Amino acid sequence: MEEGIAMLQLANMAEAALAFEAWRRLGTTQAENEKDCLAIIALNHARMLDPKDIAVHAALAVSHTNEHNVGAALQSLRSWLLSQRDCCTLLYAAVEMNPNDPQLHASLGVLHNLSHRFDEAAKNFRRAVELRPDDAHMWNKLGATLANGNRPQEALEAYNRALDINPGYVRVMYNMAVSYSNMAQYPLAAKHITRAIALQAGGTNPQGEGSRIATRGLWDLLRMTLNLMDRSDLVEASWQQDLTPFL
Amino acid sequence: MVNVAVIGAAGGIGQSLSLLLLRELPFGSTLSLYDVVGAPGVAADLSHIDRAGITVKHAAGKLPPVPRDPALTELAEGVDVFVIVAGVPRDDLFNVNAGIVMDLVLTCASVSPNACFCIVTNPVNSTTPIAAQTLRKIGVYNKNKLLGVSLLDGLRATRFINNARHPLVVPYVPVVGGHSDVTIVPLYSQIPGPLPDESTLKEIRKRVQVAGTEVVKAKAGRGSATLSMAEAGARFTMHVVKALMGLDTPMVYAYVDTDGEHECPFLAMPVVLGKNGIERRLPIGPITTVEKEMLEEAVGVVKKNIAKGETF
Amino acid sequence: MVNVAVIGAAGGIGQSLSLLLLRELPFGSTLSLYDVVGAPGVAADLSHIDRAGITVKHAAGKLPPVPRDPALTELAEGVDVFVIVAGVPRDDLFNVNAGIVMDLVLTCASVSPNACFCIVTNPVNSTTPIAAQTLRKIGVYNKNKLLGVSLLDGLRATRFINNARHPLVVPYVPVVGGHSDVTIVPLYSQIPGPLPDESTLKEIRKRVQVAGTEVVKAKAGRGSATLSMAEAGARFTMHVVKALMGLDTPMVYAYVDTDGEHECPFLAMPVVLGKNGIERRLPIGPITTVEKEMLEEAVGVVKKNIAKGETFARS
Amino acid sequence: MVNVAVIGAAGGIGQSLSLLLLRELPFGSTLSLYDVVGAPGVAADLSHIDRAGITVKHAAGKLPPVPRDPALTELAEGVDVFVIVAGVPRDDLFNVNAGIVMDLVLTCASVSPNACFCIVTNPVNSTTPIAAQTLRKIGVYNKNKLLGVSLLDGLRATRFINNARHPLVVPYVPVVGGHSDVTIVPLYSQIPGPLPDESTLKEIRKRVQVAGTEVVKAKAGRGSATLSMAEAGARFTMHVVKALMGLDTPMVYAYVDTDGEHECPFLAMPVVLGKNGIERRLPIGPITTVEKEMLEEAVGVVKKNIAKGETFAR
Amino acid sequence: MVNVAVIGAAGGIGQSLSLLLLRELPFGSTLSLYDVVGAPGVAADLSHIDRAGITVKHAAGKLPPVPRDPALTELAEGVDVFVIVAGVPRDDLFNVNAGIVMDLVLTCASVSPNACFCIVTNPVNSTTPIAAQTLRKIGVYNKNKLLGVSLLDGLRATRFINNARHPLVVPYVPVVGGHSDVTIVPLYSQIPGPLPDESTLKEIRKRVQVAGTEVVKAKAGRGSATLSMAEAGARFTMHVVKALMGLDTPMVYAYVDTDGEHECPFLAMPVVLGKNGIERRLPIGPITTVEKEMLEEAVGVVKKNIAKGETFAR
Repeated sequence: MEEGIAMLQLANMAEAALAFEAWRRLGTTQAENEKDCLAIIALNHARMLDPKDIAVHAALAVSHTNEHNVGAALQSLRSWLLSQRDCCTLLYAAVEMNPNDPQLHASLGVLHNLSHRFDEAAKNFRRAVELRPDDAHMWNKLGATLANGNRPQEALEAYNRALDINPGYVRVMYNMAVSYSNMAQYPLAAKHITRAIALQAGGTNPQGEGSRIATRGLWDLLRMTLNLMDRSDLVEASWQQDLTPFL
Repeated sequence: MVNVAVIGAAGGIGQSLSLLLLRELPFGSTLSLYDVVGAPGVAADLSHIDRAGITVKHAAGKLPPVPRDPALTELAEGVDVFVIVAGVPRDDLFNVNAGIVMDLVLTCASVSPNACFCIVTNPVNSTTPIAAQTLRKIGVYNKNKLLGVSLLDGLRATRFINNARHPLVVPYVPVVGGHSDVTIVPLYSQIPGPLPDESTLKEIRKRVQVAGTEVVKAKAGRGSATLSMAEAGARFTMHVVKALMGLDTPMVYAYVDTDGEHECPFLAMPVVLGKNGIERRLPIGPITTVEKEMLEEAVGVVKKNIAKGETF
Repeated sequence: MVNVAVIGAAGGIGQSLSLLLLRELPFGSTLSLYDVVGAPGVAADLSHIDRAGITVKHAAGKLPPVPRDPALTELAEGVDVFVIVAGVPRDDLFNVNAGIVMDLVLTCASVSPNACFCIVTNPVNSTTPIAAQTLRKIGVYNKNKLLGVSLLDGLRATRFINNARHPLVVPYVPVVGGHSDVTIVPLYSQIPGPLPDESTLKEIRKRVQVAGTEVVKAKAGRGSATLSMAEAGARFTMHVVKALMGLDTPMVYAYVDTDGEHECPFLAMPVVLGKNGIERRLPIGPITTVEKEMLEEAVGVVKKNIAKGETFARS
Repeated sequence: MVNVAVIGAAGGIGQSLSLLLLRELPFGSTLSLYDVVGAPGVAADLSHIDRAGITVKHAAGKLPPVPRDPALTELAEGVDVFVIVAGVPRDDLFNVNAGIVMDLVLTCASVSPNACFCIVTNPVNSTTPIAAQTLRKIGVYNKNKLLGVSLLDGLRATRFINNARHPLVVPYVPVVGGHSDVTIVPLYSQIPGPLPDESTLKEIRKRVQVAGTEVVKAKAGRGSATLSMAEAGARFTMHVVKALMGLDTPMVYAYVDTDGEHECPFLAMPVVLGKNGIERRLPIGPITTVEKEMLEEAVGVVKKNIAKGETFAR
Repeated sequence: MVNVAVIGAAGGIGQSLSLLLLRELPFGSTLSLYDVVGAPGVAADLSHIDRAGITVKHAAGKLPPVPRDPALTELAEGVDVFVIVAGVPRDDLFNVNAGIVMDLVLTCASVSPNACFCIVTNPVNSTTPIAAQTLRKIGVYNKNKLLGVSLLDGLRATRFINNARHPLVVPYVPVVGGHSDVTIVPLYSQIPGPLPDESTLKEIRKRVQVAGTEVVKAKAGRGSATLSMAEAGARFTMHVVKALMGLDTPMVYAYVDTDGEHECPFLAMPVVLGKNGIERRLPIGPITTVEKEMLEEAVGVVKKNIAKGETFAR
């Protein structure tokens, strides 16, 4: 508990999550290491422990939107709204009641992201981050919205300034690698993927089945990125999951 | 005795495609339909047409889409041909269509790995390689059993050359390259009869290349060409079905995977269909110098499209 | 050469009807599509299908519906077959469909009085007499060149009896009476084969009677049967076109004018199509005691339907 | 893939039957031709028609005919449908035809016992029971896949009724009974549309009954009806082939065995074809009084015809 | 709407051609059949087939042939297309066939001057100019309304090339030049797809130039290929009939007259059919070196064949 809280401030999460309200913190942490399955399981445990928690519902909605589960995300958003297109009407009514709520704007952006209406999501996320420019997760969501909405100009104004806020965010390296692949910038994209893999491994180097499953996606992305730049030697070494030659 | 599953049957293209396929499928076959919304209303619309010897199956959709839908898993059992026609009605048109194509192929190929996949979704240069990568991920992939429908280009080229050479009429026109604005190369040299003229055949080639924009502009930006695409998809599906039964060995032009052969991994080249998918991949053949320049220019764009599809 | 004009060709039914016609019209024919909204869009969609030998024309209307559209008078010149399929997607629907059918027939028949009219809009027992009243008002009415498309009841009856009697298949099933709900009288007695059983033919007949609302129930009230109606209309138009050029003499069941014969003036009985439209009115034939009362009730309702249509058309 | 063998393919009927079968057979099928003389010529003649997807085989005959010739035994391997069109070009005719048909059926059925036999020769009423007796003697007799072609009477009746009732056209006419002059009964009563007045429908039934002799009289006693018989045989064989492949379930009228139903062992009644030969035998249906008398006399004659047919084969 | 007359309908080719025309002619057409002997017995053989909408007329000529038969004069009235299939089964054949063609065309064209003529008599290269000269002497000639049927060479070439390359099929193969032995020049370089190498294509071209004699050899000199020519004549007649009433505008290869174009007056160039006969005469197109040499060899023979025909025509 105390060790996890103290460690999480130094922009490292693998050690903190390995150490593990506790369910909520564990799940919110696991959402930041491309471990959406374990994060969702922990969030469900927290919700069955306490449905009233609003951060739990927000994290569940974010994870479900990341998982392309529209119904689960809508249900989580409705639960979050009730804890304090018809769901769209409820969100609009809540926004009209309190037009200065960063959580409301973040929820609107999340709702617009999985509805493929990226423009309104970008507007709401810019408004939300303007309200609170000290939250790394809000700039995280905004940068993800911009990247998924094509045209990854602004390498990033935050989310890579959320890096100045939270340097250890693995989802940073993931989205920067994706955006660099969008502009055919493969070398530094692979460098970012390797940095994310190293951050995931940490110092204790967990060897759990879930951790390996989660890192398999990033390893596959790295292998795909190496194919386009004919690096067969690195592809062959990638099968051993040895990041030392990559580093 | 084939099962033909039309995925996305309640859309604009899918309804007409299902109506056309109901009247042409052989006696003793079944029609399988699926969509997220509106599939029951089409299934209990095509079941009132008499059509002795054909059964109509369907699977209902679900609440806002969930990955790996159980209804699709139930319906896609024992299916011989898959017709992937689903998507949203410029650049945002690719990612939304790619996600659902990945999901659909992942759901269908797990229960029926030895089936044929015909891709009718839109960014055709980009979704066929995506459908191949998601198949490779599962562990099953037959290069002879994955085809990209690009018959609309041939239909348009045949129509446009027949109008300029009446009463001389040809049944088909070879079209190679891709399925986009500048990647469509109509080979008017390889057809019988005297060609009209240069500086006039160029206009016809350009019209073939940018013919899709004309329909969109005519509709005041309210839709696309659904009847033509439905006709082309029905024709290609009928060709594949007839070839699988041993009742024909057609020669068709499809966006297939060039096994070796051309340096571009996913060019559109003439192929010969058979009981096991693709039997022979024919070479492009002799072309003139203008067609050579057009093909050389289009190959690079096709390579860029393949790379963009395979990265995501 | 035959010129087939589809009125309301950019709707839900007209689009598939137009697509099906293009693939089956004989070599050397033309297609003339018309609609208030969406005519050019559907016209420059079938023009890209190869189909050598067939030309496609069109004429767009005006967003505010204007009576006697100037575009329709230009399009309707030199047309042999008119396929009137145009209606909004019980008493609130007839009052809005009958007026547009009236106007369309009046506009089309003022320049091509010798064409044949096929009515595909739905209050059938009530829009075929309205068209007859309009044609009589114009000054030129031909009872042999006005047909109501009631072929959809044949497909349903054939499909249901084929499902019930597999593998013994019958090409068609006679259907007389009317069209709407209880005026449909399938005659399974006069088809070859050992009919299944009584108390089972009853439910098949009832299902044929109310098969239209089943589609709407399965569609959550969001529409109606739009794919089978297109197929039935296309098949009937093919029969009329083929008989018009002398390539066939088919026997069909259509909601037509009953000159003499049956007491009901607009029943649906078998006819033989020819060079001039209708050339032979055939009697219904032998009928069992069960079907006799069904036909009595059918004609009893059809008389009221025709009376309502005529009263509207004469207001 | 189906294999159709036309025995006696080099005759007058056989050549036209082979031509129509080649033009109509489905893609991927094969055509087998056999005759004691003339088979190589017709086999080489039909091989030059393009007809992509169809292969043509043949087996030459022999010296003056011998029983169970090895050429037919070699050719009859893996054959699905046997179309037997073989006969001399009125009791000696029956005797010779029965003698050749018995040997032909014995030879073909000994290598492919699960094949469909379509007897197209003329004394159908006496050759179909003879074929049944031969198949029973071998030990493999299937009553569901032994057909006697009697479509020519149906075509004649349809043509005459369509000529009488123009422009009212019907696709087919039910014909029951046998395949001789007095044994065939057209059932005009169960046909859609108003039939013409009586004393005119009788002169049509009589014409259908004696239609075979009209062709012979027109030919000045030189031959017989070969084009129409070939067309009828081709249509029936196409129906059988399509039913065996699973692409149709057609209702046909054929001279078949009657297990139950009619008291006549070998009446001609409507049937439904399928993947296994005969699937359902339908009843004759309601008939009028005069048609009932005609059926009574036809059954009486068919009794003697069947008795004569089975007497020879013993 | 159309009237088709088959001259010599009781022979070996005419019988099958008449059967195939009856099975494929459109609704509302009439079939006229004429022959010196056997026409009564062929007419009352296709009239027993239902084929609703088709009327089968006929006319019989006196057994001792006479110039200007009064029976053929009556049948020739109202005919839209004539099919000349009358030939007795080398010069001892040419003289009699030329006389027969001369007499028949003179009789038919005197009543129906605006009808298409399709010559199916064996020496096509020498008998088409004979018909042209007869028409010229009568006083009415239409270069677009006189065609010589040479589709059998195309069928043979397509069949052989499909047998050689069969993962794959092609719908047709261009054949130019003429019809007899070395007068046939297949063009395999104009068909889509890879070709089966040289020194095998040579053998294929030689076989197309020889396959006519192969059938005769297989028949031990008894006869020739009747079914193949019957099918080819039926297909060409169907093409002409459909194009005559505006139901098609096909492109076919036929032995037609060249009003310019090629230096040979009667080459077998491709043409496009229409409502008035020949609508467009397309050029031969690009050919390889060996095909050019073969065409140059063939044209010289065509020249002397035409000269012999026009010399016999006096």
